[PDB]
Amino acid sequence: MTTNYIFVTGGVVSSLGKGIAAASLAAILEARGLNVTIMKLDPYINVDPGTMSPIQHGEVFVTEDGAETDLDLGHYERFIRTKMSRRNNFTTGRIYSDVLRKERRGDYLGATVQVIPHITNAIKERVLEGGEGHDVVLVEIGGTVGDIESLPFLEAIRQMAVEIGREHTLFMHLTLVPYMAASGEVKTKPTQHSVKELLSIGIQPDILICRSDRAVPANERAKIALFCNVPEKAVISLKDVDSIYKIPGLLKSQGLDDYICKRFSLNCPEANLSEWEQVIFEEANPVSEVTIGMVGKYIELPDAYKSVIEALKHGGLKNRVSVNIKLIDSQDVETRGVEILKGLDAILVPGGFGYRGVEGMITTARFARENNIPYLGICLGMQVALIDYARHVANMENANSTEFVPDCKYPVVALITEWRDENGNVEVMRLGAQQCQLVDDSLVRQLYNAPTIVERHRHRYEVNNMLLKQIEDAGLRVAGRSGDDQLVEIIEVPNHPWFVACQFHPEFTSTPRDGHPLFAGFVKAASEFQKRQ
Amino acid sequence: MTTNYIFVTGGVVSSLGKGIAAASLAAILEARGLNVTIMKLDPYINVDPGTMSPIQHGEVFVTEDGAETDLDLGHYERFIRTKMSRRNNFTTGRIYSDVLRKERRGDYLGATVQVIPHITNAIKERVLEGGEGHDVVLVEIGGTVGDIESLPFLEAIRQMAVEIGREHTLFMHLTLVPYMAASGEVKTKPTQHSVKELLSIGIQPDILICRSDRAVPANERAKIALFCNVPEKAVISLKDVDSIYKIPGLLKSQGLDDYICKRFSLNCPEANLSEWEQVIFEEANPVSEVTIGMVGKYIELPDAYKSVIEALKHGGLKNRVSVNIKLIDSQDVETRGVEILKGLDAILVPGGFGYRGVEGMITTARFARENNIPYLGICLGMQVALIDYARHVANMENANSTEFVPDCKYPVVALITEWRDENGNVEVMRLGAQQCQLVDDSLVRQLYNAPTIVERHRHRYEVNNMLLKQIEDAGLRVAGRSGDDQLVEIIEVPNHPWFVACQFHPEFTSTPRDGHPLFAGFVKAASEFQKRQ
Amino acid sequence: MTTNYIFVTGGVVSSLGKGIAAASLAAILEARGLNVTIMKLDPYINVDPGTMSPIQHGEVFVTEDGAETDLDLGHYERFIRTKMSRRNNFTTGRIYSDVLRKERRGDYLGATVQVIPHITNAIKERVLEGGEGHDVVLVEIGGTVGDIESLPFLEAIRQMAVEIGREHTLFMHLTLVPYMAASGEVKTKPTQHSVKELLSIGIQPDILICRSDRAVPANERAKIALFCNVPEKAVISLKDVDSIYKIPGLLKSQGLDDYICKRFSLNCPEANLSEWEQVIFEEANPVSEVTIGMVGKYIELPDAYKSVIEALKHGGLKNRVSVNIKLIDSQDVETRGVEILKGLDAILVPGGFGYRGVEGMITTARFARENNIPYLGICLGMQVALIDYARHVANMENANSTEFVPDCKYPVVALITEWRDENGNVEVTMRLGAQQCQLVDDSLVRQLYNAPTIVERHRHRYEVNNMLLKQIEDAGLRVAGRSGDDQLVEIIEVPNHPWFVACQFHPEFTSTPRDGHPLFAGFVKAASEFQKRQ
Ligand SMILES: Nc1ccn([C@@H]2O[C@H](COP(=O)(O)OP(=O)(O)OP(=O)(O)O)[C@@H](O)C2(F)F)c(=O)n1
Ligand SMILES: Nc1ccn([C@@H]2O[C@H](COP(=O)(O)OP(=O)(O)OP(=O)(O)O)[C@@H](O)C2(F)F)c(=O)n1
Ligand SMILES: Nc1ccn([C@@H]2O[C@H](COP(=O)(O)OP(=O)(O)OP(=O)(O)O)[C@@H](O)C2(F)F)c(=O)n1
Ligand SMILES: [Mg+2]
Ligand SMILES: [Mg+2]
Ligand SMILES: [Mg+2]
Repeated sequence: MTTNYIFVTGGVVSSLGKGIAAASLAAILEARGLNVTIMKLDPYINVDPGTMSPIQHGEVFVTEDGAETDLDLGHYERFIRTKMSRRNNFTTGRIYSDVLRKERRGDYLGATVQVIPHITNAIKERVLEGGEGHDVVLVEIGGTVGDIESLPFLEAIRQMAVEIGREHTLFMHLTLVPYMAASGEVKTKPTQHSVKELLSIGIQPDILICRSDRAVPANERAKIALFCNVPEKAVISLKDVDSIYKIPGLLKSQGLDDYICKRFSLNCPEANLSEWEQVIFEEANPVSEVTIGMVGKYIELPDAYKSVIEALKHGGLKNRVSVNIKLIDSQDVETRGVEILKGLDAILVPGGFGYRGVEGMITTARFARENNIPYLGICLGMQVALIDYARHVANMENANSTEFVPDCKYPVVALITEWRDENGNVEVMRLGAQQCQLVDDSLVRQLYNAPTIVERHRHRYEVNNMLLKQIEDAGLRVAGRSGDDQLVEIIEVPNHPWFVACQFHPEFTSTPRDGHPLFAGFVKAASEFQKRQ
Repeated sequence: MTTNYIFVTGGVVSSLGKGIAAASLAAILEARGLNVTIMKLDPYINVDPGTMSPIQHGEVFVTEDGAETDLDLGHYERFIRTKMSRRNNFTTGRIYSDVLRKERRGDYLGATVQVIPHITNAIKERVLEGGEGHDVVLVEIGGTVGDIESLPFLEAIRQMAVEIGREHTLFMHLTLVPYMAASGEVKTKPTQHSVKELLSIGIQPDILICRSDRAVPANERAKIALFCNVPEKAVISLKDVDSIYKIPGLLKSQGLDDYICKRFSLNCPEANLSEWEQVIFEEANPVSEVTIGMVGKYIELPDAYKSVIEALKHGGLKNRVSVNIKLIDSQDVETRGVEILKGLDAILVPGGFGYRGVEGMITTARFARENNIPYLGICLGMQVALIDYARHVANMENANSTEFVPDCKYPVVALITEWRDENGNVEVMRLGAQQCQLVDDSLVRQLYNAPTIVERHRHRYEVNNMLLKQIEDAGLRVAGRSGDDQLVEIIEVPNHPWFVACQFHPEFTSTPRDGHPLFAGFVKAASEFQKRQ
Repeated sequence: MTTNYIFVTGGVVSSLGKGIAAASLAAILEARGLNVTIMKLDPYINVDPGTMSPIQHGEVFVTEDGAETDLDLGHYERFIRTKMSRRNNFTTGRIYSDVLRKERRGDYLGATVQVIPHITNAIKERVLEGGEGHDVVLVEIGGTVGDIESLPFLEAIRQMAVEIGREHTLFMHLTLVPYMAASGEVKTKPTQHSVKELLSIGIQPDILICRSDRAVPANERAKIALFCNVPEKAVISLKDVDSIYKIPGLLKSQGLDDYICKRFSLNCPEANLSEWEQVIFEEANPVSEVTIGMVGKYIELPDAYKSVIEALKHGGLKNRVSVNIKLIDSQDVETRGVEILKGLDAILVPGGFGYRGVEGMITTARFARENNIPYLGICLGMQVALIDYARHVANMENANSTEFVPDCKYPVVALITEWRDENGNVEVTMRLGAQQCQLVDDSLVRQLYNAPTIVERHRHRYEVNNMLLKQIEDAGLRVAGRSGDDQLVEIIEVPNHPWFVACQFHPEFTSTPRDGHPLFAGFVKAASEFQKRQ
């Protein structure tokens, strides 16, 4: 059982949806009983996206093992059931960091360390490390063919195709076929030049995925097959769609999975996309509609809350409710007031870092609590919720977090080493999955329908346990704790229809096929609030 | 006084002599009164050539400040009088090491670190750092145009030409014009394709240097000018020569310096190459001939002793003696004996590391001392000389160095921390220039004609001062000491015509125009030994 | 059985010997019992090489059917026994002329005639026309990969591989591996960049022939295989050799024919190169050595007399004589005299056109006739021999050809429509291809060919004037061969001479190293006997 590889590249432009196209193809192959995995090769010099800002890169996806990776891995876990780890995403800076250390350590034996073979061997070893043990491995190459930054990746996979052999490797190249309003037709010329650019590096593509705002006609697909040494049946058309859940069905109708199984000599049953057909039906037929407002600080780039937005979509699928997400700036709450919070069936405050716009998130958690509006807080959303309750119900004046105000009197949120009290008395970066214990007779104990749950963390500041008892007596309820130190994970307000706030990131485990219990109840409570108007 | 830059690249093949061509052009510009400097941009991932083996890379040149650089800087210091430093040579691994540390330290403010502009800006800053403050700066780009490894360098200098402006930048491209025995003509086709490859990166060359085993005719130079958008007067012919000292004269006769001074708007006097005309005359008319044998361990690549071989050439220029250097393997001395040492007018043992073939170097230093054959030892050549005298004259049985035999009874050579004696009693990496004090009435005090001298070091193991007094009483003389610890630098044997051994590397300060006092006397004593046969 | 194609291309430079390497590969395949053929695709705009000077691309080779073609076809016939014709060589101008003709008629039906597919289809139709009907077809693509002129050829052959399939197509690419004296090694970088350029057009080479002044080591051949997606066994080395007849043996030892037969699924026996080993054995074991001087007007480019030079070397094989050919300028005879013709064991005067340097050839034909030096004239070499015997023996002063002096008194050589007398009386044109010639019984050429009629190839316009011929016959000149209905003179001889033969046709176009030629064999033998008497 030799492991087969499918290398995915992109040409013409960069906004082609390589990750979505790879995840959709992997969903078809997994629907035929195959063991499939996906990996992402990023060309930036950052060692990992942990040091990158959400305003420029997007959200930082977190795997089970605790790796900060590109958000494309969120697409992978939402299309296939194979768990992603650190081996599924590495960058150019990671490769050079490995080679530089081995060179200073003297592991190359005084040899001249060069791009070929030293840099290329480092790339090929990581692809084989995260690929071996599967039937089909999809390797997404970041960047656009023809740029400097992707050449080490492209030269490395070319060498793999030669040693592994053409009988177990495929090159899938995505191109742009733009439509011109002048001639009223789509143009295949950018595709012709891109394939020539990919050939000038030594790679002959085997499958061409044509991206366009409309279906690519057979006459244009025949011309592309003529100039690119590709059979016509291997030229697939992928139009712009309103729902990425339809893409697996669109690729199967053109026989993309059949051409792959034939090349790799795989005899597997027909792809059963019945789960995806169900998701398309649920999305296309909502019975209600709600308006949930997301109050954050990174709203200038909606990709900063990628998994959060997709988690609200999955909440509406399980409840047959059309969720209309409204991005509202938390700084405008400080400027204009809670007037930009009226007319919302629910309110969600996602995570973040930095004091900019936090006082607006505290005011937003207050408006949702005084007016019985459903509220869901994630990471920073739990901090501003705990602040509001301590500052306004527990009467802890100017309660804040040490991240924002280091020398505050009431540090309800602080590092484990920074824990103190209102007088100064003391006691004698969490990443990845961690088990959590739920409190009985709580709102989250009913939803999760289980005693212990597992979620993924990405935070530094915890809830101050030396100030928790004074808030609990003020009416606040604790629903989740974890670890030997019994750190607060989930908080609730029982005198409220729906008010749950958690420290972990539940949006990293939400899928369209299986949903998520927390977002299902949050959207369900949002529609019930809309009914009572 | 804006600083002008001349970027030097190479095409077709890599063995073109880019460094020699750049050094020769810099010698012409310096002959017109201009302040010129040269820098080398290497495309390998090694942070510095310090961790590279001489068998693969060549000799490791050492500058005054103590930097381990490429051997091309040896060509630079032997053509111009501007001192080289760390700022005159950096590698791709150096650039990525800088960017990776700033990214982990958070100096990019959460931005996406990319090849452009982050990697290119790091390159442009080092070129400006080592270039500003001069009239003309020659930047040699390692590698061949069209390869992956040189693209960051080529994209970086393209951006400099745009900002600095074409009025102060030039691109000089070296190509190969091979001769075919079939058609009896030279072929310009590789040059035509190379310029197209250089244009596909965004660089339009301004001067073309045509390398060939013979002069490039005017008809071929006119065809190259036609297909490359270059004026015919800017197409220079550089044939294969028997002496690189003629290359400045060959470039001046074609007006290469005039075209550069006109572009940069420099009004300087005519190049006075009278010193180079003298060196060519001295080399072309030797009055005697000697056969000096160099006994080492890296002789399988003669470039491992690049500066040593060139230092013997400079010794013959000052004495009008034709030096015929013979590379002999020190391991063959251990196998076949001193029979491969007969018929030598002199013997030289250069530096090195490792126990392989050292016992042959000890036997060679013994054969040159018992037969009154002139001997010169550098670094390791002084260690094996001190061993022979201690092992055979001072009767220190099995005397060796701790690098080779760590637990020997007589460690005449050891680290400063490893110093001991024959019983085990103790007391209560040097790089760059260091002042040395010479002993009066010594052979080196006469040659250097000065009390204190400055030479460059590259070694770890020193002479054991606790075992030096027992060797001095055996007749051995100490000629040089340095530092507060008074480390042994130069040793001599007075009952010998010529027997000098030093710890520093004198070959790094030898030039064809000014020679070197140590190699001048060594070759002079080699001819006197030839007369007495 | 399906016809297989082997496309041959060149990179880095142009002087790689693509024709010699293709012909040598075809000789191996023919030695295995395969029906093989070759064809040359020239990228110049000339419709046919007939309108080209010999000091430009070389000699103008002539086939049996009368087609003026590139000289590479001369290498083909000297290596394989398959006869070449017009459909074995065409140019870019030939393609555009055909497409422009169909477009002016209207055969494209008001369509936009474009490089693709109209020009590319015209190329593919001609390759299939001269290719279909054989087992293996070698298509040599002229020019260097990466230039503009060869791009229509490379795109057309790329489309053929897709339609035919890779089970019957192979791409063989020749590159240059130069040796650097500065590093003492050969360089594979020009090959790497050339393959990338061939890939950017859409062609992935299958075999790489490495040309160098020495054998390419295995480490370099392994590095080339690494960067070019080519298996290491398909990287062949082809050093510079002193004798081109050794090349078939060199390609066989590296298993080039075995790799080709495996790809095309051909079951044929092992090649037998005994006929080539015999030629090498004859060439490396001479018993005598002679010096034959060739006096012409195109000596500045030795390839202008390519087939003549090779014909003299074939004559030396049949006689075990090492021939030293000395090229002499006919103009230097006009200025410096016949002083530069001393020390020659024989004199050969090839063909040509133009009055420039003809008077030096007439003087040379006189030198070899008076001093009894073996002489052989071809086309123009017969004109200057006929002029010499009429101007200096038959006493017809200022006798010349109308090509040179149109209004002369004795036009011994003129067009058939120009035939006249010394008084002006008349009687009551490009010859190309093979034509039968009848020989005279008691003649020297009759015993050499040992047959009454022969077949040789012509390329000339001016004929021997029959109206002034009988006056030269009575002067002592012998006519050895005539042809056609008009009894045009083909071969002439001088009896009072050891070996003096001149012919109108080009016998060098039928000479081969394995079979020789009867006329050149006797000429070299006569040169050996002259050297013995001195
Ligand atoms: N490698 C190539 C490819 C094409 N063409 C020339 O391209 C010309 C057609 O140009 P168009 O109509 O603008 O491009 P298209 O191919 O039709 O693809 P689309 O229209 O979807 O962008 C032919 O005359 C040609 F001649 F075919 C060329 O010269 N060289
Ligand atoms: N960009 C180009 C350049 C040239 N050529 C074509 O190249 C052809 C000449 O090819 P050669 O003689 O082998 O190369 P050379 O130019 O003479 O240089 P050298 O001989 O020193 O290598 C022209 O017909 C051409 F037509 F000029 C081309 O098609 N496209
Ligand atoms: N596609 C490529 C190929 C090579 N190189 C880089 O080319 C560099 C080696 O340079 P060289 O020695 O001059 O070329 P050679 O391959 O050895 O072939 P020859 O020497 O026979 O001409 C590597 O560091 C490299 F890194 F391998 C590159 O950057 N991109
Ligand atoms: Mg079109
Ligand atoms: Mg040419
Ligand atoms: Mg090399």
